[PDB]
Amino acid sequence: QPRETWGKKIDFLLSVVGFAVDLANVWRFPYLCYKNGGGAFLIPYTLFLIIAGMPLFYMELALGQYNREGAATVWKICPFFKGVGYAVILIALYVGFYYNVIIAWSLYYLFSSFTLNLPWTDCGHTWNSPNCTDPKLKYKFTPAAEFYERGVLHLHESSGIHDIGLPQWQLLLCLMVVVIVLYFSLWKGVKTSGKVVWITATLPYFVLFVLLVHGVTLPGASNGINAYLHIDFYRLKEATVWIDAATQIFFSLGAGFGVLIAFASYNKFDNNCYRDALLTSSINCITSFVSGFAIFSILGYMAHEHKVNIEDVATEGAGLVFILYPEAISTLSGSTFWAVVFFVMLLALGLDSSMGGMEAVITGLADDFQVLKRHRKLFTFGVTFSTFLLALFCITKGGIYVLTLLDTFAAGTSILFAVLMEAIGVSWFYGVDRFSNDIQQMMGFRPGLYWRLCWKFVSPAFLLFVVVVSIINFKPLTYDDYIFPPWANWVGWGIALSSMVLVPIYVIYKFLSTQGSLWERLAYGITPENEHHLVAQRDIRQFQLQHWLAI
Amino acid sequence: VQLVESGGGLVQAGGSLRLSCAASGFPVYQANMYWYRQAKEREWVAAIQSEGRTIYADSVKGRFTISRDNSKNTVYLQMNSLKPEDTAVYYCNVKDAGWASYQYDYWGQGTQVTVS
Ligand SMILES: NC[C@H](O)c1ccc(O)c(O)c1
Ligand SMILES: [Cl-]
Ligand code: NA
Ligand code: NA
Repeated sequence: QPRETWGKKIDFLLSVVGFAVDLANVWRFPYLCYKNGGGAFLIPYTLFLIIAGMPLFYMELALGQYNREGAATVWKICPFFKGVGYAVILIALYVGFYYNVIIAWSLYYLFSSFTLNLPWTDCGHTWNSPNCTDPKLKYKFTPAAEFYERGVLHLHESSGIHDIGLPQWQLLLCLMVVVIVLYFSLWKGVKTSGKVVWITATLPYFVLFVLLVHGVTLPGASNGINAYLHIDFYRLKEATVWIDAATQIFFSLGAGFGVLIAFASYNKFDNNCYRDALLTSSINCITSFVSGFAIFSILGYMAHEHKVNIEDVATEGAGLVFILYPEAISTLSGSTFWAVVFFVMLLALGLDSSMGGMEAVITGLADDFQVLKRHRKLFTFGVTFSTFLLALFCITKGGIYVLTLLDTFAAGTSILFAVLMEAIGVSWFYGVDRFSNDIQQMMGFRPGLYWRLCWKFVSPAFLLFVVVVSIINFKPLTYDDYIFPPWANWVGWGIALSSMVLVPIYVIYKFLSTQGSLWERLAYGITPENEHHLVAQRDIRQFQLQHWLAI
Repeated sequence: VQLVESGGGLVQAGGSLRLSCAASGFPVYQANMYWYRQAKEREWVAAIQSEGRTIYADSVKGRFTISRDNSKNTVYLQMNSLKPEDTAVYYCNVKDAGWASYQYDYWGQGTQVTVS
């Protein structure tokens, strides 16, 4: 049975856009803009986009489209780098362990929004402490913050990551709904997902447009917009902003998960993935910018309502999404409709990205093992059920701490290392000239010198710098006033290293399993598997300087 | 899905040769039809793609001309101004039949071309 192809170009484009434009653009990007001075974050973010993220989005799409394999088996062109595919699959699994819990939060809030009196508008609820107060009629004791932290997370019942408690049953039911939706959107291949993304990948844009248009008019929104567009240039001398920008670029665009490779693996050969990558990157960046505009307008609005400064209303984590925006909504007229549309948009943003992240794992491992390829429904069930079981940790009472650890270490330094290894393996060992020849065979034109330079020198160099500084400039993990114990940081670094070490481990395994002399093993490892008949003939390009001097 | 190549033969340098690729089991007029040659490794020669766009390898551009007949389900490669370096076994390949199809990557048996 030959590999099937997307029913339409719109199927592929909507899948790629739904995965790329994700909950990150609304939950992670605006908080990173506030956390890093506002407009100072945008300069590293745009720079990293241009020089690493667009180039590597294009590289992943072209690799998948030409080799027609998943992230793991795509490394038949350079057999030593299959550990990179395994690492990106593992990163995708790690990220889905908590991304679906965020989707479950969105679903819980949506079900809570089916009321004329939103539960986060006032105190007097079973989840409210005796300190609850509405400052617009200290911020942690507001109706919305207390709702999020006690009636949803039940975080008040957890002292820390050492005492996380048992899974919350309402959040467990919402997670069950999310995983069932994912399974039935993924169990029959990419056709069902490509048709499903027609609404999930399009509704968020209308919702976000209305949110932006309304927020820009709210009183005090101008102060938030000014803070958003204010550039603190001394913050660019800190490595934290650059690490955050690079990690956000690769977490939000979707490079380093194996999703783009898996999606392009179902493309027709002549599909223009260059323009697809350009369009998806531009849409992701404009969505991030518009979501940040709306979030900061709401920050200014709430700072005006509270008669406080914008830095006294912003909250770490998913606070800007689940405390600030719900509070502003509750302050509006027709607040029920605003809440319903906001959380439907959040669900639509998260669901297609979870589908893409799970498709990365399913496609990669089914291409790696054909038994899994035949049993698509059973393997999809296995992936979804494993994600559910390991996401149970993030719906516990102290599940926010596990979620913070995961969102810090699953796709932080690890994803940057994975994309760096992708770029190196494709542009140095396989050959940037060979990759350009492949792209010419698909598209008739070779990628411009800008893209080749980014693939071989610029993106690898910036990625290496960001990885090294992220390791060097790591700060102990914290959530609000809670300081994670020293062993939580070691556990998080172990989670990151778990995916990072698959690359050296696979290189060692491939070298040892291969039979022959040292040079024969090296040639087999760096030679494409379909060309392994040349190792005997001793015609390895990588053993000559012209291969390595390809600009 | 089957590809049967023909038209190969011994030709003089600077001559012309028209290879045919009789296709079965799929319509070539929606298909990504590629020509390869193995003198060395199989090197992509030309492609007439799902929407009729013709692309050529730099080694054959301006000399070879790929075309497809919709009535006969045949893909043609008009190789002109042939050189001794064009001597190889030319393979006709169908990457896929476009969108809503399967990635066949089916290859023909090859057709020898010898440029004296
Ligand atoms: N930006 C993260 C992206 O939405 C994503 C990647 C991998 C996953 O398993 C996932 O659920 C989501
Ligand atoms: Cl983003
Ligand atoms: Na999404
Ligand atoms: Na994104």
